[PDB]
Order: sequence, then C-alpha cells, then structure tokens
Amino acid sequence: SIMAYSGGSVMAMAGKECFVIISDNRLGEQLKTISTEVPKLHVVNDSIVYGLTGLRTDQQTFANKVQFRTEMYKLREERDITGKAFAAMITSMLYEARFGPWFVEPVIGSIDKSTGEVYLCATDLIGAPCEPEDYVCAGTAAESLHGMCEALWRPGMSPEELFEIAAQAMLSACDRDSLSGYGAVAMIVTKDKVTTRLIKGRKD
Amino acid sequence: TTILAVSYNGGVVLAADSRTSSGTYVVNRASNKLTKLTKKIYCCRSGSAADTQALAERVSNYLGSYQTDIGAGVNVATAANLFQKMCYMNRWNISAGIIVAGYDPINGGSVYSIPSGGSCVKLDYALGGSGSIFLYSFFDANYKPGMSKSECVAFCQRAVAHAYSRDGSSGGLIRTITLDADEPEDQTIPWNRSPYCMEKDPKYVTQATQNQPFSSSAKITGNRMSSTG
Amino acid sequence: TTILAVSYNGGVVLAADSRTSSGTYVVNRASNKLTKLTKKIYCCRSGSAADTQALAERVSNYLGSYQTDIGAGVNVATAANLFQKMCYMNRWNISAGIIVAGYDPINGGSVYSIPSGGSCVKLDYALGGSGSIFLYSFFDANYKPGMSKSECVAFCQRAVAHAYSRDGSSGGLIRTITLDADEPEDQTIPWNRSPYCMEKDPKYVTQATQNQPFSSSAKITGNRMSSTG
Amino acid sequence: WSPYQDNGGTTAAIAGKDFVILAGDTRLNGDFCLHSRHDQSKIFQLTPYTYMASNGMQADRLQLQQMLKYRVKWYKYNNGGKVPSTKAIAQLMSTMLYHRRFFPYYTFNMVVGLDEEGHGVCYSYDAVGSTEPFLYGTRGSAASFVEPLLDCLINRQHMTSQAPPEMTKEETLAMLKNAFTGAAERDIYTGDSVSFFIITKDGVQQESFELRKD
Amino acid sequence: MAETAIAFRCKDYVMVAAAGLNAFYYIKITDAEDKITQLDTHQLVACTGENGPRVNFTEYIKCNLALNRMRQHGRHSSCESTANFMRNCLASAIRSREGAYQVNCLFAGYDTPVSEDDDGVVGPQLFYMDYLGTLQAVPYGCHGYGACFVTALLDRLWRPDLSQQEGLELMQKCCDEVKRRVIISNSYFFVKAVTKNGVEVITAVH
Amino acid sequence: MAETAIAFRCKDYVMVAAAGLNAFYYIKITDAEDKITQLDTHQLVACTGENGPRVNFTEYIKCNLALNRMRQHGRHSSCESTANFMRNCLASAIRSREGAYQVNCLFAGYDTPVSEDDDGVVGPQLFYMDYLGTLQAVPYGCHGYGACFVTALLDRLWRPDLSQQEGLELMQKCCDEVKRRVIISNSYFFVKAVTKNGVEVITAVH
Amino acid sequence: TTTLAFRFNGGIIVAVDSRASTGQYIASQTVMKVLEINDYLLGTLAGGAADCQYWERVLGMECRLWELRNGSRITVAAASKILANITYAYRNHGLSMGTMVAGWDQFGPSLYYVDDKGSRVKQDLFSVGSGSIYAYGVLDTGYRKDLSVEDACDLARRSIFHATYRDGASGGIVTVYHVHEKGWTKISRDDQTKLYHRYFPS
Amino acid sequence: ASGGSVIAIKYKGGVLMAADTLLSYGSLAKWPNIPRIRLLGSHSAVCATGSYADFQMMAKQVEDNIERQKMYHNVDELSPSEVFSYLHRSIYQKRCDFDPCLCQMVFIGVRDGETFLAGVDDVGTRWEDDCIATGYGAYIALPLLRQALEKNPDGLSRGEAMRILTDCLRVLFYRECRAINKFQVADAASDGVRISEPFDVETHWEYEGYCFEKTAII
Amino acid sequence: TTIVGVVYRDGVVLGADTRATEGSIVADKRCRKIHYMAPNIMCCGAGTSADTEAVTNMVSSHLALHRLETGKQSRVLEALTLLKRHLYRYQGHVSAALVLGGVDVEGPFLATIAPHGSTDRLPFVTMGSGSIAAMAQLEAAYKDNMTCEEAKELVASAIRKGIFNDPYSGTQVDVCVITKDKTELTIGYDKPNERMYPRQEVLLPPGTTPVLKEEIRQL
Ligand SMILES: O=C(Nc1ccc(F)c(-c2ccn3c(N4CCOCC4)cnc3n2)c1)N1CCCC1
Repeated sequence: SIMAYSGGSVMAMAGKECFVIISDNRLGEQLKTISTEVPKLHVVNDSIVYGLTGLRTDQQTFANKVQFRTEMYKLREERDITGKAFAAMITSMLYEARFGPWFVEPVIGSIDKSTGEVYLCATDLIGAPCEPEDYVCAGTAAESLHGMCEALWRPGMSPEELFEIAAQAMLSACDRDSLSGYGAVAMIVTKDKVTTRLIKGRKD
Repeated sequence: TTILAVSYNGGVVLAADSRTSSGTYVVNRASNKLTKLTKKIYCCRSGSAADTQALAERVSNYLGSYQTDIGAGVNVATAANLFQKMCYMNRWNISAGIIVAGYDPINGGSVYSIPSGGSCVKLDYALGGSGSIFLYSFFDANYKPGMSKSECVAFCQRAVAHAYSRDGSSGGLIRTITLDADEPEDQTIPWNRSPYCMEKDPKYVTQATQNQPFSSSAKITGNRMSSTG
Repeated sequence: TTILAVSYNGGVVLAADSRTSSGTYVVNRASNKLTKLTKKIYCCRSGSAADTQALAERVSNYLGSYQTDIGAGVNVATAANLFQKMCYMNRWNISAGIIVAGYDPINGGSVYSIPSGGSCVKLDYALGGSGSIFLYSFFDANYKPGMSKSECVAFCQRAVAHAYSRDGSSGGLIRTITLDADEPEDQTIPWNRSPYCMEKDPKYVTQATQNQPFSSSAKITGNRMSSTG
Repeated sequence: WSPYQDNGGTTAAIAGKDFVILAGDTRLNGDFCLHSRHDQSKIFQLTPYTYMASNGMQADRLQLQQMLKYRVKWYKYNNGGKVPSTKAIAQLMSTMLYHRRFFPYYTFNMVVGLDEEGHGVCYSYDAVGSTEPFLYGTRGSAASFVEPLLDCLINRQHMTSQAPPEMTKEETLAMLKNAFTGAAERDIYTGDSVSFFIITKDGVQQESFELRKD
Repeated sequence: MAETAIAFRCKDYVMVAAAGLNAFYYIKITDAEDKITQLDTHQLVACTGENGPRVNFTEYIKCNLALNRMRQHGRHSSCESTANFMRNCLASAIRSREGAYQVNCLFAGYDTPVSEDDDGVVGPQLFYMDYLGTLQAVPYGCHGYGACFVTALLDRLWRPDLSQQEGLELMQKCCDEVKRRVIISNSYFFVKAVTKNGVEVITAVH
Repeated sequence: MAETAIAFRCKDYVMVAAAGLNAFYYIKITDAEDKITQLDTHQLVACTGENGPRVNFTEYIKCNLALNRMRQHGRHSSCESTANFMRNCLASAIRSREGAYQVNCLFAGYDTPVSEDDDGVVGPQLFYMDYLGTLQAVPYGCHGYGACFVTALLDRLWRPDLSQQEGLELMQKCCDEVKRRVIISNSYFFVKAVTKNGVEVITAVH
Repeated sequence: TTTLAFRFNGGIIVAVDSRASTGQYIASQTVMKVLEINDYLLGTLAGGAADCQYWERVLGMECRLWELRNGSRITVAAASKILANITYAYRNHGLSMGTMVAGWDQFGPSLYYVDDKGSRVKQDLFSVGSGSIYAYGVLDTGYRKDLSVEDACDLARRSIFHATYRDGASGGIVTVYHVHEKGWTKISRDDQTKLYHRYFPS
Repeated sequence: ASGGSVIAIKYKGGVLMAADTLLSYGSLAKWPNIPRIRLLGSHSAVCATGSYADFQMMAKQVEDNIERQKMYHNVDELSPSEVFSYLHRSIYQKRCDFDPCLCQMVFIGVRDGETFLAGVDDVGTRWEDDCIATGYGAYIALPLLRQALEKNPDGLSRGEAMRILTDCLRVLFYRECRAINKFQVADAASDGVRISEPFDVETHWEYEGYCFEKTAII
Repeated sequence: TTIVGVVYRDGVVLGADTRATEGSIVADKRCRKIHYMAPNIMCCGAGTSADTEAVTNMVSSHLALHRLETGKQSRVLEALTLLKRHLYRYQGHVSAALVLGGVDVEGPFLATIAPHGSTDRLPFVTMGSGSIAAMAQLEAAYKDNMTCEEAKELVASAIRKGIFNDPYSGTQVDVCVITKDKTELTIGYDKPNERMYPRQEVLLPPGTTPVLKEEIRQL
C-alpha cells in the first residue's frame, strides 16, 4: 500500500471546551525505520492543529500547500482561518486531485475561541469529510485506534482526563502496529492554553 | 430491454417494455424508453440508460434549435442522421441501440434502426434491445405490413409482451406511442393486463413432471405434492 | 444449430437443421443431428459435434446392452437419465445441449431437454441450439398442444425454418422424425422447399432505402439503381 | 466461485487464575446481507474444561469442530476414558490446522480452557496453527479493536498507576461485555448478541448479552 | 540500492560516503564513479541511482543553486533551503509525465553565519531524501542495500561529539560492513566531509 | 550466475576455482562456502547454484559413486563414466515433477590406469555441464556472471602445456578478472587441482 | 523477526526477538523463537511461524527417535540435515522458514542455517529474519572468537536490540541462550524497551 | 438452468416455503412450469436457488439416502434436522472436492411439534432461523419477513405468514429480473408437507407516477 | 448507505441512514446524508462520499447563483439536469448516486441520478448499499396520495430495512419533508439503536501516562 509505506498514525479527540490531537513519531519505508522523531502534527493557528498520515512525500508537499493557503488567507482575510473553513479548504484541495490524489489522510482538530465548541474532521485522500462529536483517527494504526478510542472516550472530558485516554489509545494501538510508534507527540488545545507533550512509548 | 417501432400507413408505433436492470435486479420498473426528440419524432433507447438519455437530450436540443431556425417541421431522416452521427462518433465509448421513428409530412411515418455500430438503416419495422432476439421470429411469422393504426398498436403490444415474457432483462409496463398527422397517442399497458404472459398461457399450466413419487413402476404419473402421497 | 422435439398424442416429432459451422464457414451442410439411441428413442444434438456424437454413441451402446439383458423395450426416461448422467459427469469438459425424445408403450411420447448444465427437464416440447432463442417467442405465440402427428411435423418444420432464417449458425435441410407406436417416419425438407425463408417472404422484397440518389428534396423516393438516374 | 467466504464475527477470551471467560458474537453474515443473528457455531465445547472459538468461514469452523470432536473422542477411547487437557487440544489444533496448510481451513481459532494447575489459558491460532498460550485472546473481524484494548486494560504497560488487584470473574466478564459493546458499535460485521461461556473447575456457566442489532 | 551511500553528522562536520560502483546489468563499468556532488562551498549530496537520473538531478540542483546565487548577488543559501528546494524538485517529479527521479540523496551541509545579522542554524546539517521527495533531518542515514547494516552499526557507535579522526575510523567500519555483507561489490567508497572550512575529500577511508 | 566457477585442464592437472559466495537476496551469508566437492580421490565438481540443489545434487552423485565402488569391489570409475552418470542425473531431472536441479557443474578428474590391462584415457579430464544436462568435454570453461570474462581471458592465455605454477598465476588472473568486472562480490575463490597424485587444495590463489 | 547465532571460543550464543508481525498488525509480542529441540540442540524460528514451529517439532521428534534407536544423542550435522532434507522435499510447496540449528555434539559446537529451499550452510555466525540486515551491522563489527560468555551475550543482545529498534517486523523481548559442552542455558530474557534505557541512559 | 429466489418462514405449527415455478437459462426464462420445491421423505421439503442440475443431483442423492435407510433397516425415518445435516455435509464435501453443488438450498421440515427451517450455501454455510431466503429473496424478501417476525414475536398465524410470503413474492416479482408471477408454497405442518397448486399474486402497475408523461426523459 | 424518497400528496419525503464507514469500520455513527440543494430541493447521497459531497455542493451553488439571475425558485428539473450532465461527463468516475427530492411549481419531483448520469423520475426511489432492502418495504407499503405521516413512517420503515439488514447502513433514520412552502429536516426521526449496556468509565487519573517533555503556551 502507498498509504502504509511511510507509516505513522494520528488521532484527535473532543473534550469539554478542548481537544487532544496526538501523532506517533515513526517515519519509515515499509519496515525499515528512518527516524523515531517525526511527529505528524502541524499548527495552523492557536485554535487549529492538524495531522497528516499517508505517503510522507505527500504529507510534506500537502502540508506546504496548506501552509501557503493558510498564510495567504491570513494576509488577504486579515484574520486566523477557523476550523470549519480550514477543513472545507482542505477537502477542496484534496478533491482538486480526485483523479491522481494526494496520499494523505488529514486529521483536523479545531476549537472556536469564543463558543468553546470543538470541531474534529478526518478526511479520506479525496476530501470526503468525517466530522464526528467524539474522535477521529487515520494512518496505519487506525483500525486499532478506533477500538481504543471507542472504549476509553466519554463525552464531557476535561483536558487532563482527555490527554490520558488519547495517550493510552495512541500508545496501545501503536503497540499492535509495525508501522507506527516510538512514543507520541500529543497537543492539548483549550481556549486558554495549548499544552504539547512528548509521550514515552516503546522502541520497537 | 425490448424496443420496437413498426410503420402503418399514416405513421408509426413505437413500443417498449419499462424495465431497467442492474443485471439481475430491477432498478426501475417503470422507465420510459420512448423518448421525445420533437413533437412527432421519438426514439426508443436500448443499452446504457446514461448514454441513450444523454444522446436523446443532445439530439432533442439540436432538433429544437434546427426547427426554430429553418422555421419548419423536422424530417425523421434529419433526427435519424443526427442520432447516427452521435452514436457513430462515440461508438467505442457508449452502449446505445437506438430506434428513431416518427412522422413528417414529406415522408410520412419512418423508422430508423441505429444499432451499436452506428449504422443507420431505414426500415418498415425495427427491433432493439436484449428482447429484440425473441421478436425476429415472431415478426417473420405473425407480422403482416399494411396494418391499421389500431392493429399496429395491438400487434406492437403483443410483440413487446412476447419478448418480455422470455427476456429476463425486459418486463413491466408496455408503453406505446403512435406518431402520425394527428396528436400523438401514448398509452401504457400494465403487466396485469398484458396481451400475453407465460403465467396465464394455458400451454404452461401443467407442471413438468420433475419430482415424481417413489413408485414400483416406470409409469410417470405426476409430481409428488403431499408427503402422505 | 436448431433442434426441437414436440409431443403429439401417440408420440413425438424431433426436428433439426442440418448445418455444422466452424464459426462463419459451413463445414457440413447436411448433418443429421437426429441421432438414434434405440428403435424409438432419438436425441437431438446441439454443441460440439464431437462431444454429442461421443455421448450419443456411448448412450446408444448402453441402451442396446440394457435392452438385450432386461429382454424388453427401453423407456425414454431411461435414455434421458443415462444421457443426463454423462452430460452432468462431464459438464466442464463438453459443450452439449441434448434433447432426448421418443416413444415407449408405458409413458407414450416423452421429451427431455438436457441442456449444458446436465439438468434433465421432462417437457411437452423442447428447444435447443443457437437457433432455439428465435423459437421461444414463436412457440409462445403459434404452438398449440394436442396437435395431430401431421400438424406437429408441419409445425416443427415451420419452426426449424423460422429459426434457421434468422440464425446464421443454423441452415440447410430440416430433418424430422416421428417416434410413436408405428415404424419411425424420417423426412428431410430441402432448403429450396422450406416452409419459410426471409428470401421468399413478400414482407422483405422492397429493399431498405439506404442508397438514395442525390436530390433537391428531402423526399425519400427509392434506392439509386442506375448511374444515369 | 471461491471455496472461501468470510462469515464475519469476533471471538474474545480472558483467562483469570481459576477460570476463562470465552465470548463470541452470534451474527453470521453472508455476502452483503446477514443470514442469522442467532448463530451459536462460533464457540464449540470439546471437553468440560476446554472450548474452541473459531472465526472466518462458518462452513470450515463447522468441519474443523467435528474433526476435533472425533480426534477428542478417539483420545478418550485410546487413553481409557481420560479427556485430553486444554494443552493437548491446543497442540492437536496446531497439528490439524497445519495438516491442511495446502488447502487451509479459513478459520481463526482460539482454544480456551483450564490448564494442569486450574489456571485459565487461551491459545489463539493463525490460519495454519501457529499459537502460544496467553492470558487473553481475540480473533475475527473486530480482533484489531479488542486486542489493543485488552493489552491496555490487562497488561497496563503504559500506566504509572499501581496494577489493580487481580480481576475477578465478574470484572473480567464486564471488561468483555464492554469490549464487545465497543466492537459492535464500530465493526459492521460484529453485532446482535454475545454468548459468554465462563469455564471454571466447577462447570461452564453461560449467559447471552445483547449488542446493537444493526 | 546497488550503490550504498552513508552519512553522519557530528558537532563540527558531516561525513558522507558513497560507493563508486557504476554497473550495467552484472558488469562493473567502474568501481570509482564519484556519487557525492558538491552543490556549493559548504553543501554536497551523496546521490544514489542510475547515472542518468543521478546526474540530471544533481546538475539541475547545482545549476539552479548557482543561478540563485548569481541573482542573489553571491548570497549562499542555507541547507534547509536547498534540502527543501531539492525535495520539492523530487516531489514535483513523481506527479510529472517524465516520472520520478529514481535517486536517493543524503544532502549534507555546514551552515555558517552569512552576515553579522544571521540568527540562523550554525553548524553541520544532514537531510535524508527518498526518490519520492521524503525530506527528513537525521544525525545519520544511508541509502542502498548496505543502508540497514550501516544504520544499525551507527545506532550502536555514533555519538554526536566524535572527532574528525573518530569519524574516519567510524566511516571505515561502515564502509567495511557494506563490503562484508552486501553481495553487490561496493569495493570503493568516495568519502567527503563538510566542515566550517568547506568540503574536504577524505582519501584515508574508502 | 552470482557464484562464478572456473576450470582449465593442462598436460598434467585440472585446476578448478569456485566463488565462496553464499547469498540470501542481497546479504552475503558467507564469502567462504566450498562449492568444489571431491567425488572420488581423482574427481571433483565445481557445482554452482543455490546451496539446496548444489548439495542435494553433489551428495547424490558422491553417494552413488561410493555405492558403485562398494558393489564394484573398490574399482574407481573413469571421469567420462561419472560425467555421463552426472549428466544423465541432471537430464532425467528436467522432465521430473521435482523440476531441474538448478546447478551448473565443471566436472574435473585425472584418469589413472586402473590396472595393467587399462587401455583407456590417461590424464586430466574436464567436462562443462549445464543444469539441463548438457555435457561437453572442454580444455577450460566457466559458469557464472564471470564466465564470459574468464573464458575470453583463457582463450587468450591458456596453453595446453602450462606448469602447475603458470596455472596458479593464470587462475589468479581469472579470479582477479571476476572480482574486477562482476558486480556480485566473488571476493574469495576456493581453488583445487587434480593431478596424478589426487586432489590438492590450492591456498595461494583465491 | 530478528534471530542471530554465532560460534565463539565459549560455544554458541543464540539470541532472538519475540514479535510475530503480518507486515502491518503485530499478532504477538511474546513468540518464543528459540525451540529447545533436545537438551544440547536449539532451533530458531524465522519466516512462517507455523512452518518453523511444525517442522522444528518434527525435527525434535526425529532427534528423539534417533536417541531411542541408536542410544546416543544425534549430531548437529545430522539434525541440521534432517531439517534441510524436509525443506528440500518441500522446496516448491511455498514453505517460508529460515532456521538455525545450534548444538554441541561429540565434535564440539556446530551452528547451521537451514532455509525453506533446503539450503544448509555451516558458518560461525548468522542472523536470520527481516531484522538480520540490522543485527549483522552491530554483530559483525563487535564479533571476535575470543569474546567472554558475558561479552558474547552482550554483543548478541545489543545486535538483536538494534534490529528491534529499526525493523518494524522485529521487537518485544530479546532472549539470549548459550550452547556449551553441558548443553544450553537460557542466559537472559530482557524487554527491548528496557534495553534501550540500559544502552542509551540519557 | 437456474432457480430464482426461495423464501421460507416459520408460523405457529409449521413452515411455509415459496418459490417461482421458473428455471432461467441466463437472461432467458426457459421453463415457467417447473416444480422447484421437492419433498424429501415424509417430513421435509427443499428448494434451491442456483444450478437446477446440481439441485437435481443433490436432491436425488438425499431422497435416496432417506428412502434406502428407512427400507433397508427397520428404523425410524431421518428427522428434518438429520436430512438437513446430511444435505449440509454432502454440499460441503462437494466444495472440498472443488466440484461444488452451486446452489443455495432452503430446507423445511416438521417431525412432531419440532419445526425445522434452514439454509445451506454452495460452500456449506448453514443457518437455522425463523425465516430463510436464498437468491434475491435474501436481499428483498428477508427484510420484510424479519420485520413480520419482530412485529409478531409470539409467532405468526398461518394466515399472517401466508400474507407476508405473498407480499414478499409480489416484491420479488417486481424487482428480481429472472422471475415469473407463478409460485408454489410448501407448507410443512404436523401431518407432513403439502405443496400448493401454482398461484399468481395481484400486482399494482398504475401508480400516477408511472404514467408516460411523468417518466418521460424529455 | 440506504437513502430513500417517496412522493406523498403535498410533497416529497427523503430518508437516510447515518452510518459513514472507512472499509469495515464505522468512522461516524451520526453523519448527515441529506444535503441542502435549494430552499425547495434536498439531495440524499450514496456512493463515494467525496463525490456526493462535491457534486451536491457544486450544483447547490450553481442553483443559488442561477436563482439570483432568474429571481425564481429553482426547479427540481434544473437541479436534476445539472447533476446528470456533470455525472455523465465523468463516465461514473465521479461515483455519486443521488436521490433528488424537491417541490417546484410543477409539483413534487423525486428522482435518482445514477453515477453514470442516468435519471429515473419516480414516485418512490432508493439508492445505496441498502437500496434493495429499503425498496422491498417501499414496493410492499407505498400507495399514491399518502399523508405526510404515512409517508414519513414508510420512509423510516424503508431506511430501517437498510439499517438492520445492510452492514454499510446503520444507526438512525434522518427524514426530510419537502413541501411546496417549507423543508423540515428531522434528524433522528427514528433512533432504533440507542444504548445496550451503559459505557463502563475506565478511570485513568492524570500522570497515568509517562511524559518525557511538556511545553505549555498561554493565550
Ligand atoms: O532472513 C534470512 N533467511 C530467511 C529465510 C526464510 C524466511 F522465510 C525468512 C523470512 C521471511 C519472512 N520474514 C518476516 N516477514 C517479512 C515481511 O513482513 C512480515 C514479516 C520477518 N522475518 C522474515 N524472515 C528469512 N536470512 C538473512 C541472511 C541469512 C538468511
């Protein structure tokens, strides 16, 4: 698979007036591990963080194309792009390539700075948005992450609680995936503050 | 799909079944394969519903523009020739068995088969679709040209019914339309009033003796229809 | 190939065209697809001539041995059941649409279609071969059971003729054979005396107006048949 | 025509110190439809102390089940009434699966039961009989969801907290009820009910439990 | 894959090795083709694939870097900059009619302060690049069949603080391990290093 | 093909070299596996393929030859005889369910007079054998990627009358030319020779 | 899988990882990849876990039957051959199994690699499995004949560790054995994440 | 030659099975007068979707096995369960020989009170349920039959079970291509299995939305 | 997916399940498959979610732009023709299967657009994986001139057939009632699959997961 080549999984999770987005750290070529210090998270602004899974080339190209679009937006619009608009922009960008797609699966966490209402959006490689109340994931450990997140996740979780279940999900799911792990960088976004945490996991 | 168009004196009868099938499931039970091009020129559409609908809409639009700009009626030959060009141009891309038929006051009733190659043949009658292959022998045997308008309609309905009774890919309603000097008469025969079906034909009431009770004799009696007997 | 067998009261009529074709060339113009198994049990052979001849000879030989050792006539059911076993055992190796039909004094006239799967269906009439597909609608419309021996032969010949008029893969002579309590009556209708052909049907005398002289009018007249006109 | 068909469903087992809870959902799905919500073919008693759970293709699970039932019956006769240990049945299952490795049973088996010392154990298998004794196991459509969750909640390897006491029969049952409820929600081929079997020294105590019917 | 390239980065140099082997099917055309192209005074790329793409890629980068200096009045671009220029060029190519450049690069460099005002990275830089356009900063990395042998050896023996001398010894163990273990005869390695002073060609190690 | 075997025959010895390389995909498992199996006191076979067939073939020949001596009261079979025995065994196999033995042999031997009455060939014998069962007497011959290199070099430098010493020099040139030119690392060659006196293992040449 | 053995003056070290991986999903992190054929013989399993487990168990049966029939322990040569004869018989039946037979017989320590294609190679050092390419880099650089048993286990354990760190298909518990004149002893069984924090303390 | 869909449902004191009386040969509707439901000994009936030839052979093999055992040894006739067990093992053996019985049987029976209903696939998948269907019956009819069992959880009366079968046959007629509007219903009750004389179902075709003017493309 | 439309006396009812799936896995339990096309036109989508989203958005936008040009409520035929022509152009590579319901001045208008750009204008339609199950309920229970309640209940019944009998369909019935005047989109009209077993809250207290580094940033 072209999507499983580089490895890496990403997951995002909605709490009360906060979200956690967490990527593993591995970069690979099939089974050979190139680096153990390649988190897949990108910070658009205070309120939006996204991960890209899939073919590392395209994670990097797509992430650049997005950085271009979000910075142009910031100059033209004279404001930070919102999670909804950012997600919509990213589906537009992925669907521009329907026939010859980007091998990326973006996971977007966002938070409205005023309302405190959390927006997650995973996307497939051709832009199909998936916008659930609870959690989204992508990458090589996605089958195993869905299981962990379904089990551990509750609705109205505080940031600290949410981080723990996201970390335990990402770590436990990555322990059953050859192509993801070497711990995780998680990022706990609130209205007030953005915590970033490197999480100790296996070396495997 | 079963489509046919026969000529009577004044004009033509187009007739179709009403079933589109994704192979072995009936997606639509009440399709209208008789597709208007002008007031008095219809086509019957067999093959890819997508392809024939697209062509019929393209050709209908060209004929409408043409009719406005010449400021006269369109000839059936014109409709057939446009349809042939499109069916030929795209013969590798589309699956489209078309029958253009209609009335113009110059040539009266005309029928053109435009089959899958993009040949255009002007005929007294045309058959088309999966179900066509059933009717060639039906027409050879029972079709007599120089029918009344009424007889052609009754015959076209009896034909379509004979085809859809055997073709699995054909079924449902029999739609006809008569195109002549008069206002077009569409009519829709529902399957429960079809002129023929095998289910009601007394020929096929007695069941094949396939089952047959365990007997002390090679004499075939009937099917075993009760465990007690 | 067109083969059929209908039942009348006393017995059965098998009928068949006479053409074996290597696709588009007629290898044999006068084949006999009505193949004796016993005195009064024939089969009609469709598909691989090699495969059906081989089966018909195998089954004929088993039936002859059987008839010798039971010291009585063979039932058509027996012939059908043997032919089914062989056509089923080898269903992947052979291409063989068979119709076993015959007379036995127990069950009178009997027809069995053994199509390509190795199904064995006991029927009032059976159709087989490339040409069968033309006849299903012909029978549905024109076949009436409880025919005379003479009417069945006339009908069976008219049928085979209607099939071989439209099927390229069928043609030539129409061979029939009546099997009943009386001595078997084979007869062979040559193509020049066939009860139907499209070439002689007045319906198809007037040619399609395909050619059409270069004119100053949209009025379709006829085909251009002279360079001077 | 494929000789193979995946009939979906998940099995899971968890061993404690005196017992195994063995669980398997009851939906038997065909091609794009579902055949039954009440298929009990997934779990099969070999001995009072030893059960086999079996996923993938039903028809092969049903053959394999009978093939083992008759090897186990022969063992009773040849070993003077003595029923084979869970360990013996686990090697037998490895051996029987491998003997078919040139037209393999499309069946992801577990053998689950008490060992020599009364302690529970689960042998999970691949297609061709590679196994190991473990204290839990999962096979089937939702195995990839349930196995990480069981790793997390039993082994706790990424937790600084002190390991909870032991996990009783009722806590272990509850953990599986939860794990299946999750799998049923997210796996489209797991659902309807879970049959739980609670193998103990005393005897097998079995209770059904409802999942999302969709 | 036939031609192994090795690089690692220490406090005050990046060391790059690359197998001389040029081959045609099973015939060694030469054991001494230099795969390490100097892009600027303080930048080079051990590029490994067939000669055709390897040259057409490295020359295109080298010429566009020189062009960018001509137009930027002799301003020497950073290593992050040319690494990203190189990956964008490789990545552009995988969605082009031409197809991918089938070349795997280790792009090594020493970033010096380019003025009084330069607040940027000082020191050695090393970037692993796949043919696809995967760019990753690494302390060491390898392409080729020998990659995994040397990558493991370097995990074991590489420290960030080795001398230029401990680096030669280490590079010789890496090269020797490719010779011992890969069936493709990588009998001669070109070894270069980038220091504050620039590219130097190491002849001791081969 | 990876593993090159070379042999040539002079007035009073056959010299056989075979590459030590055993490989798994691109990983040298060892550079020093002996491909040259002694079949009798004055007979040996540089056999080159994967280890599985090479051993199963050579051992089968060796055991049948030994069995044939046990039953023939210690009579040492001629080289033509074992060459033909071997080719019939290879040829039988290409029409078997098992498939061909994927092994290429150079079967070298010295025929000594086996009694007072022996009127047969005296002296060194060399037989090229394809995996298919092609047997051909040759003055010299080679299997492997290096075959055509060494075959040309021998066409140039081989005389029928070389000393044991001029043969060592020549076998070194042959081995060296494989190392120089084949991309597959054949870094160590086992060299054996058959003389009147028997098999001797040449250590000088490698 | 990563799995290495080597001969040295103290005898044979055998070291293995513990992970069974179907390329992507980790089936198990606790697979025993050293089969203890008899008291003086060790197999290693790589490739198809079933194929190796089955055929090493057969080998173990032939080795035990040998000991019953002949009243003496089988040689490593003969045990490696028995397995090479199986894998050669099944050479075009798509077995996947790279194996090492390591033992101490009458003729001292012997180590053989045995492939799925019937290869049977006798050398002083091997590594087998997806992570061999990694193990070999560490193993070849640190390998001498004159190693102490302590230092030979260290080398082995580090060599497996460095494969587990880099190979996706390799991981879990780094088990090390020592084959000596008195048989084999299981030296150590260490988790490869604990080994990371031992070998790289910072 | 192929059988279309079979549908079956348990009612209070028996099982109804229904099938079109049609064998198709591809698209072609070859024979509309085929008795597709077959009685197996005294208690059981069987009907198959798929190769009529494979059904004809299997049904023969089974029906012999039942009559032989009963007649040779003075034993009680095989139960529905046991006849079905034999049919299942037979079909699975054929898929293990790569000579499959390329049809999905539905199997009904009643010994005493004991009411048996089960399905078996080409590959030897088998399932008992309160309603079974094969072919397009599985995709079309099952949803409706299952809904009728969910609504009447105590159990259906013969009338309610017949009303729902008839409504499923109507839909199969509308939506299965290779169908005719001529059915037979096997009814396994205590006395044994009866097969109905063939019947048709009333069909609605005159919705105002099926008129020529609405359904027109142009 | 199972999406359903019926024409009733006063308008159209559309119906959809809610389960989105990545392969064999439910990505979103409560995703909305009934898309706004215009004030008087809705459009349920099956097939490739990306394509259904893109084609439905593209058209709704064109209809909106065209509504400013005409000053005239968008006709369901205009919507239908824009989807057909788009889908046809792409030869089914844009794999959007659609159920377009609306009520213009010509009256209730319900149609399918197949991915290849075929249309069937019918009084009851189904698309998606659970189309056949749903259609069985519709063929069994549809009559002409249903009340709004009869029609909503029938559509929910049809969707439920997909939910329970198709694996790709699930969760709840979203229903939409387009009448001449207004468009009422009821989300979870029917929720047959509530909660079996209340979620066992596994408690992981803060500091459970070991953390190497931590950067806090205040805003
Ligand atoms: O490695 C082998 N020999 C050898 C022989 C036969 C084999 F089957 C396999 C082999 C095969 C699949 N292996 C896996 N797979 C890969 C693919 O991803 C999933 C997990 C993991 N490990 C594996 N090792 C190894 N040797 C290296 C040099 C000496 C011999």
